[PDB]
Amino acid sequence: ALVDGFLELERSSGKLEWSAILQKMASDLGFSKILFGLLPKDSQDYENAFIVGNYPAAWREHYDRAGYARVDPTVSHCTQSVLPIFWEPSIYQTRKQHEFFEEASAAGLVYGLTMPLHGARGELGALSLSVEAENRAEANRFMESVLPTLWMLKDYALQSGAGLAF
Amino acid sequence: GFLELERSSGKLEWSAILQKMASDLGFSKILFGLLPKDSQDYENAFIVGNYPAAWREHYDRAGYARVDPTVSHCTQSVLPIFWEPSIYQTRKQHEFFEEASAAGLVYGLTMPLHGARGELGALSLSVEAENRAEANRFMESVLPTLWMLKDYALQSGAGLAF
Ligand SMILES: Cc1ccccc1C(=O)Oc1c(Br)cc(Br)cc1CNC(=O)c1ccccc1Cl
Ligand SMILES: Cc1ccccc1C(=O)Oc1c(Br)cc(Br)cc1CNC(=O)c1ccccc1Cl
Repeated sequence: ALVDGFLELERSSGKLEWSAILQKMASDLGFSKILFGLLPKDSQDYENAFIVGNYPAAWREHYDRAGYARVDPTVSHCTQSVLPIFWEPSIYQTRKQHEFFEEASAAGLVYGLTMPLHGARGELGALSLSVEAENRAEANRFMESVLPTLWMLKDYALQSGAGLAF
Repeated sequence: GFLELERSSGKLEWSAILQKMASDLGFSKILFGLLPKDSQDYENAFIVGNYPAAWREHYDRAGYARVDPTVSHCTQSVLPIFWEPSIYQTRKQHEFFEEASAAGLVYGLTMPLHGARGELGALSLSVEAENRAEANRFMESVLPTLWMLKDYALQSGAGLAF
């Protein structure tokens, strides 16, 4: 129930409740782990982004410490496009990106996609969602099956989330 | 049909592809409008589509971008705005609703466009129906597809425009 979810987000109070609702929307849809990240207009301060979700804490910590925002191919994608980027080995091209892939894989981030977020007031962000699957073909099958719902979800989360972050 | 949008060469072909996509989906007339980062020069926007020419000319001449409630909505939101009578609130907006309605833009919605490089825009789509309830039923039925379509149109259109 997408619209119901949105209304729940917009009747929530504080970051904890908002994050619980969003995570449950994603979980119900069939995704595993999620990260919603948002920066205000003109900011490139990734290490101080508004971050929501259930990525493993030690991974989030590692990412900040290693300055992976500068290497993560989804981040660079988000600066150039409003279209999703699917997590495939082909997006990891540089030597650093291969290292990144290995570390993200260890944290359970193998299959999934990232939806770039570009808000009405210049907010810049991402909604990333991982998928538990036995192979790429099955992960892609699931993602296709829910892509239209998720496409609406990312914009509802952006509109609501932007008000909470800022 | 985003690959068709990208395969295309020039505005004429792009416009024809987008219009067909909207028609095939069940919409009547469409407008894709786009401005570059920081611009509020609505009278010089990049505009694509099949809105009646006389209507587009009127909108520019009356400076309706100052009163159009979908324009204000786009500055504040990434979410659709359906063309409900309730959105036209001020005296000038009532007049706008009357004139737009005469142009065949009675039922429909506008999807705000916010590009990765700060582009600001709208994809507006009108629906022919016997009443608003019937139009609203149709729009809800194709909304997921449209929601994808607007982002594909934006990514491609931004390249074409700028
Ligand atoms: C805040 C922001 C703005 C614009 C674009 C991205 C972000 C953002 O939150 O980036 C981040 C930040 Br900070 C921290 C972390 Br942990 C993760 C991301 C986004 N990257 C991914 O979700 C991802 C995708 C594929 C494989 C591995 C990973 Cl880790
Ligand atoms: C360029 C732009 C940026 C941001 C938001 C909108 C635009 C844009 O193209 O606005 C315009 C411009 Br210029 C010209 C015209 Br003719 C129409 C619009 C958008 N408005 C509508 O489509 C509409 C909606 C409901 C009822 C009647 C109408 Cl006419």
